[PDB]
Amino acid sequence: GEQSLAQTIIGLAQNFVGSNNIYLLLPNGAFGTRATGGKDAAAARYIYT
Amino acid sequence: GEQSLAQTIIGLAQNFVGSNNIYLLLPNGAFGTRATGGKDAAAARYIYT
Amino acid sequence: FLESSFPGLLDIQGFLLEFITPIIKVSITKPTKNTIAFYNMPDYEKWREEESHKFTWKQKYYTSLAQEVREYFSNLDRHLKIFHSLQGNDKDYI
DNA sequence: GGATGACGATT
DNA sequence: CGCGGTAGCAGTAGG
DNA sequence: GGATGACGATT
DNA sequence: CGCGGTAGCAGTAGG
Repeated sequence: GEQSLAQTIIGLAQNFVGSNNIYLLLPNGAFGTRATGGKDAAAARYIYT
Repeated sequence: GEQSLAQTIIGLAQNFVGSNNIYLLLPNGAFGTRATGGKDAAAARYIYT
Repeated sequence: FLESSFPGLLDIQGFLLEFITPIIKVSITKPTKNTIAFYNMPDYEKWREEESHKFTWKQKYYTSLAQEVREYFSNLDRHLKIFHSLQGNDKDYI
């Protein structure tokens, strides 16, 4: 499912402390915060990378 | 949202009696049936067109 | 779930069934025309290496047009496979 | 005689 | 893998 | 000392 | 717009 893949991408992009020491993708939008471990993140139609 | 668009496509494809007199797209998969008015249809990652 | 929740259920022979579907669908286009449905990798491969060159064709990775489904059910005894009732070292493996 | 629901593209 | 909420109009059906 | 939950890619 | 269910392992935390 494309959903799982989208989540994989978001995961690769996240830039809140405690995620990726070096994010290979740039979180151009609400790619989640440290407040919930990236779970806050917005829907794919929202964020860019 | 891409969801609404996917639904638009599915709608353009449906080929059960009572849908499209001439479906401009081909329903290559479970594009819904007459049993629920196309609501049965399967998820986008499923069907092709 | 069946073996764990229900004792002696999987002992009944011919209770659990399986509906299977061909893994790939080949279509012959230029030379002569028919369609070959393969149940597995080995068959499709032996054919792919020992017959494919003799035609122009297209392979379809395994939704299938309902009219083919009707066929799936017309002779479903070929697509139906039965599990053997628990025997030694069946439960153990489960 | 007023209420509820279907339909569809969008949140 | 799947379920749910809301707008907006015209007309039909249900008590 | 047994139970519940977090994490993550996929149904 | 949004919510929920399940597998699979290792170890931590809660009662």
